[PDB]
Amino acid sequence: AVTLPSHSTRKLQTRSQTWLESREYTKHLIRVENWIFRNPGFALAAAAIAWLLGSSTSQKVIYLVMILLIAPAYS
Amino acid sequence: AVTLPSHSTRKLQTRSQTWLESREYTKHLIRVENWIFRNPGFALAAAAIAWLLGSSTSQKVIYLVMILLIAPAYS
Amino acid sequence: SQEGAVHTALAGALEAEMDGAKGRLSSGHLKCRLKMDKLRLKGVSYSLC
Amino acid sequence: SQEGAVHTALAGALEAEMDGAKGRLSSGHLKCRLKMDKLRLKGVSYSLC
Repeated sequence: AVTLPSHSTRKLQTRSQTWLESREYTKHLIRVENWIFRNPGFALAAAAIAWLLGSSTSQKVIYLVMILLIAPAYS
Repeated sequence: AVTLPSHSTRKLQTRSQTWLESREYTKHLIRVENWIFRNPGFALAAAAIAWLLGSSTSQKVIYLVMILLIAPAYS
Repeated sequence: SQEGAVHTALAGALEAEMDGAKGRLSSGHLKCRLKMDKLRLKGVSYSLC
Repeated sequence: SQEGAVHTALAGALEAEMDGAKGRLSSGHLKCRLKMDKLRLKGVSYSLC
């Protein structure tokens, strides 16, 4: 169906390479980058929302990054 | 291939139902619930990480929710 | 065969159907102005039943 | 047909092959202690060539 949980959660560890190893790093980066490239307005909105939340600078930056990661996945 | 961007980003809005409308709701909720149910200890890890971050209680709860959201998607 | 991931990648996309070189969409939205100034009544100057 | 979604859903799952009713895995992990006390040296008491 639609969900189909990923097996990388329970990755089997051994010397030999797993099923689809070479695509793990690129996969997530490409998804996030493509979504952000299509929608910059949400980058602005997330910057604003992160600025409103969190006292210190580091808290606001972390909020910005976590929003920018949650948005593409609709997690 | 692996990425395959979702079309719900550009959801075509009209009176008639879209291609797979009845599933979205349970789609995301089921993915998150399943991943958490399989890996319970990460709830404790996220609680600790959220407690270490953010001054007020609301900030810490929001950090907890956003971590528990972003982890199952590996976003 | 990838044909099940594309079906789930499609979400919020409108279905259609096709007859020959023509394709019927069944969900749209059109805006019209109705010039109703040459409309009459076909029932005035009638005797009551 | 869903067969491409499962291929992507599989990640970090090991590849295996099968001969008849038996399945050969080529990635594993075995622990063996080597009792090396009945090994001798064949060359002892040989005049050097």
